[PDB]
Amino acid sequence: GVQMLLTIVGAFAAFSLMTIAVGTDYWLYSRGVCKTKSVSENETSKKNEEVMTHSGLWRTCCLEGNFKGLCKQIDHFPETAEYFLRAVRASSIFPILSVILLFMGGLCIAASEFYKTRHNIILSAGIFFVSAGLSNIIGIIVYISANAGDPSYSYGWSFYFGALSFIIAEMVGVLAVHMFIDRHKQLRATARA
Amino acid sequence: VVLFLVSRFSPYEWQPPNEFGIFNSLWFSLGAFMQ
Ligand SMILES: CCCCCCCCCCCCCCCC(=O)O
Ligand SMILES: *C(=O)CCCCCCCCCCCCCCC
Repeated sequence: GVQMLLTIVGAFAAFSLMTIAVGTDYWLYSRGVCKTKSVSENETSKKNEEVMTHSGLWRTCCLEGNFKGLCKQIDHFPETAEYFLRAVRASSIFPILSVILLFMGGLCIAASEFYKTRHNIILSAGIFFVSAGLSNIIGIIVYISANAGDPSYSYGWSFYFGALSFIIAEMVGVLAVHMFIDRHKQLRATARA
Repeated sequence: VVLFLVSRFSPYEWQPPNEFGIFNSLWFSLGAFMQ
């Protein structure tokens, strides 16, 4: 009754943090471009004014400049191992798989009360949360391992909202495994008596 | 977390089958890393 509240609260927190990380564009502070090439306009002929930016997973934007707020869509594939890494960073499957697994986790917790005898639903929740954290790990590595194949950068709050989500998800996974252990420890004692 | 899970989740092993709880799993991973 009191240990499920932390699980429910933690699962919501982790899902919320991972949905705001995926959705927002504050993953990296680079110094690039945020406007398309001004062929005719010749504002800067070809290479526009590189200014401080805040990047995410899908769109790059500009903090300062005359175009402040314009947000271009990050182009991953430019011009085997490198191609596969660019297909995983472009789709962001792992940052999005974590979201789906964090969502499935909470669904199991919701189902863990309409069926109070099926103890295998609480185990599924814990597995989804642990697996969700694993996907987060892969996503973080993939994201970092991609930004190094292109050139004074810092990480934003949306990068630390996925990192925090991993910690929350792993801790919830422990609490859902402990509840499964506790549930099965309550069915042995009765059978022993 | 994974070590804790794979060691203590199954009820067909429990009193506890081993000492790999969450606290001990963290200790094991730390000692392993620190050589
Ligand atoms: C496609 C996603 C892959 C990664 C996540 C996979 C998680 C699978 C969890 C399935 C449920 C495990 C527990 C089932 C218990 C049972 O019915 O015996
Ligand atoms: C009995 O067979 C129950 C179903 C078994 C499911 C096995 C898979 C569990 C998750 C393992 C892989 C996790 C990967 C996490 C990152 C994607």
